Amino acid sequence: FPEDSTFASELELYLLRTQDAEQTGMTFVHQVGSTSLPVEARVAKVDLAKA
Amino acid sequence: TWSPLAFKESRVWDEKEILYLGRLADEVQAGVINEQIAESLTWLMARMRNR
Repeated sequence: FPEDSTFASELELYLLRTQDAEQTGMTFVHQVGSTSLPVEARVAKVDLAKA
Repeated sequence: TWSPLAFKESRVWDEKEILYLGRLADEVQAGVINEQIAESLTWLMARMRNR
C-alpha cells in the first residue's frame, strides 16, 4: 500500500461501466440484380457504480 | 448621576464542524469554515448595533 495524501475527508469512487454494442454479424448473401435487405438492431448499455 | 450598561456574547465552533465542512454541489476541500466565520463576525458586528 504506497501511501497517499489528500485534504478532504470522505472518498467517493464513481465507476462508469460501459457495454458497447459488439461489432458482430456477417454480410447477407444475395444474388446480383436484387434489392438489398437491412440489418438487425443491436444494444449498448451503460451502468454506474458508487463506492 | 449616570451609569452605563454592558453587552457581551460568545460564539464557538467545535472540531467536527471546523474539520468537516464542505459544500453541497462540489467536491470542495475542508477550508470552508474559514469563509463562514466572517459571516458570524459581521453578524455580531451588526448585532451590537441593534442594542
